[PDB]
Formats: sequence, C-alpha cells, structure tokens
Amino acid sequence: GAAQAPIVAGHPLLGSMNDLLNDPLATYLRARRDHGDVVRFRAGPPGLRADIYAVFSAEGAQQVLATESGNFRKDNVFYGELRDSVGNGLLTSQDATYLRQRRLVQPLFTRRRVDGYAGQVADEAAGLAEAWRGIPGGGVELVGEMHRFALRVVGRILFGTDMETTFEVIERTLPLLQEYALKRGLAPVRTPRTWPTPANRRAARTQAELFALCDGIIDSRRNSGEDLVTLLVRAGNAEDGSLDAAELREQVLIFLLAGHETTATALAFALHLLARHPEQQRRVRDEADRVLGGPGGRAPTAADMEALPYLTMVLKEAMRLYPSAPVIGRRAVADAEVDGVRIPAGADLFVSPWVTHRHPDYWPDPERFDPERFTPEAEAGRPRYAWFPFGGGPRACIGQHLSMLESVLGLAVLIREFEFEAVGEEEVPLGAGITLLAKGPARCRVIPRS
Ligand code: HEM
Repeated sequence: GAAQAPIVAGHPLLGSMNDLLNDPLATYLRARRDHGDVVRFRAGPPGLRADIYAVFSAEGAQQVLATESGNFRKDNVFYGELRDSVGNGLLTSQDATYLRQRRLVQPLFTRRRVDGYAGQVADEAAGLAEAWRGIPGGGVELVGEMHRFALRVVGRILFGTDMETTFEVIERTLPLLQEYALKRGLAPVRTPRTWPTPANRRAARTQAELFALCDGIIDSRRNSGEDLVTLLVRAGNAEDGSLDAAELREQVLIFLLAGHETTATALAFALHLLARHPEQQRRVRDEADRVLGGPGGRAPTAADMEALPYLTMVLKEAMRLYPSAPVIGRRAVADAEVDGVRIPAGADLFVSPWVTHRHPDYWPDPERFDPERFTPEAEAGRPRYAWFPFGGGPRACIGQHLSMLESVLGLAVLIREFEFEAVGEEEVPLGAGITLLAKGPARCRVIPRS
C-alpha cells in the first residue's frame, strides 16, 4: 500500500520553479517541515518537466544510496552534460565502464597512499600561513582564500611542484565548463553544443585549452612521493589493461572538479564557525598546541589525525551545517517505495545532506554549532545516514580520507599560527549549484600568534 508523494506548495501555475531559483536551500527545508520526508517538486508550466522527488529521511537516503542503489541511477540530464563537458570519469560512469575505472583507480586512494600526501598538505598550509603573516590589513575573505588553497593542495597532490603555471589556467578554465554543464542540465531547452552560439563557442575554446594542458601534463608523466597523475598513468591490471589518454584526462578533470570546491567550502566554513565561536577555537588551538608544539611548531603528519579529534569533530559539524554537496541526484529505474511513499519508474529524485543534517528527528536544535555532536557516543545515538556529506554506499566519495587529511592537517597549521575573529556580517547567504554556493563574503581577521 504505497502512499502518493505530497506536492510541495508553490506558485499556482509555475509550481516550485521560482522558489528553487531564488532560495533552493530554504525551499528544501520548508518541504520537509510542511510536507514530510518524501515529497515531490512540481515545475511549471504543466508539461515542461516531470515531478522531481525528494527523500529527506536517513533511512530513505540509505535506501536510495545503498540498500536499493541499483534502482537509483545517475541518469539525470546534469550527469550527461558533465560527461559531455569533462568526460565519463569515476563520478559519472556506470555499469561495466565504472567497474573497470574503480578497479584501476581504487589502488590510488588507499589510506596508505593518501597518508603519503600529508607533507604536501602541511607545506601548502605553511605557505598560506607565511602569506597571511604579511597581510597589512590583517584580514581575509575565507571563501576566496580557501578556493585558491584547495586547488593548490589537490593540484600539488595531482601534479607535484612548480605547477602555479597550470593552477591559473585550471583556475579560470574548469569553473566555466562546470557552469556550462550545470546550467544546461537544469535548463528547459538545450541547443546542441556543436551549434555556433557565442556561449557554445566559448565553452569549446575553454575545453581545448584545459584538455591540451591536461594532455601535456599526462604525457610528461609517461616518461613514494609520486603525484596522482603519475600513478593514474601507471595504473594497470590483467583484465582491464591500462587507462587510455582520454580516460587519463577524464579522471584528472573529475578529481579536480570533485575535490576543489567541495574541500574549499568545508575549510572556509570551519574557519568561519571557529572565527565566530571563540571557546571552540581555543579548544582546537590547545589541541593543536599540545600535538604540534605551539606557534612555530612541527608540521602535522597523517598519524596526528588520531591525536586531533576535536578538530575532526569541528570539521564534521561544519560539513553538517554546510554540506559541500547539499543535494545528491538519482533517477529511479523501476517503481520504488521509500518511507511508505511511491517513487515512480523514471522519476528524477534527490537525497539532501542539507535537509537530513538539520532534521529535528536526529539533530536536537539543528542550527546550533556543537562539535560535541560528533563524539563516538553521540554518533551511536543517531541513525547512520543522519550525516552523509560524502554520500554513502557503493558510490560514496573515494577522496573522503584525502579531504579529511587536507582539512585536519591544513586547519591544524593555521590554528597553530593564527587566531581568527569574524568581521562584519557573520551570516553568509547560501545557494546551491553543483556544490553549496556562497552568496556572501565570509570576512575574518587573521592574528599571527608568533
Ligand atoms: C580530496 C577531495 C576530493 C576528491 C579528489 C573527491 C573525489 C570524488 C570522486 C572521484 C567521487 C566519485 C566516487 C565514485 O563514484 O566511485 C566522489 C564522490 C563524492 N564526493 Fe568526493 N572528493 C573529494 C572531496 C569531497 C568532499 C569534501 C565532499 C564533501 C561534500 C565530497 C562529496 C562527494 C559526494 C557526495 C560524492 C557522491 C556523489 C554521488 O553519490 O552521486 N567530496 N568524490
């Protein structure tokens, strides 16, 4: 006896089109508050787009992402636009194509291989510290600062040293190809990319430049402290052979796309919360000072992650309030039942870390910043999928441990060398694209500790 999904209140004629455009994050929370855990969003005018379903329960998220993963596919139009824009890499691939890619890439994402990149993160963070030590204003805009820093960390991990050259090209090329794909995947009309419109021409020129850069970097590595491009080029097994040149580029691009804004968002918001919460900052500082030796102390290592649990708890709470992926899209193959509600075959649907992380059934006083929610005991008192920023199940984030290594060890250096104080508006307005979008500045004063 499957129930029908309630339609989220919206415009009499346009449905949720205006609400999802103006304030999608507030629309998602209202949908749960007024209509429940399985809802349907209507578009207008009638006949433009099929109803998009939404699952906000932890148990429904476990079903969509893990228990019944086979019924929920990456067949949404957005995924097709990303594949056309950056190639059919590990994030967008499905079936046999994905299985061969997973067989060849998983070896590069082992805890030991990832832990080997700890010194690169520590060096990049010490570099940011020296630059911040010479800021005459003593102030930073964290969204902008962490956007640069995160690309530098993932790019050092990918391409090694002296790649500020490649950084500036990627910095200006990749975001445009992502916007092109996001805007087309969410659009109600799609003129072919071959069509010679000014926008489609600009995107193909952007693609050419980035593709050629990637191919040159990859071809230089065709000729341990090895970079990830070197290990992707040397990936091979008996059944799958090795990755081709197009396959190599698709993975480099997907790693850059999946690790640049995601880690930036987490770093900026963790630092912003610590800037607005002095007691929690003092706790992270006393922990950093005890493990690394204080201002002017030693570089953090991968093993220091076990000795930095409050910082880990601050990060998880930042990713609860500010999930870098606020929604995860899927498409139903066959009729399904989630929380007693029917999700039809062919239906585009989405789980939302943004809503489930603020759900009153799992989160007391959900908008309060409290790292103590992530003690092992508190985690046991709540369902597993109440917190899922890296997703879950077979398609969970492969760089989850890398992101935590870069965040914990990164923030450890910055808190060991600087005190943070929020300046100006502390409420950063938020939107949603591929990732959580900052629609406001996160200003902060950096005070050198030595
Ligand atoms: C070092 C940084 C990162 C890298 C290189 C990276 C890479 C990737 C890759 C390759 C995938 C596809 C995994 C697969 O299908 O087998 C993925 C999935 C995912 N990543 Fe990450 N990631 C990083 C950081 C983050 C962070 C900080 C978040 C925080 C929100 C995040 C959230 C996700 C989510 C939700 C998925 C699942 C998407 C889905 O199921 O459709 N990633 N990541």
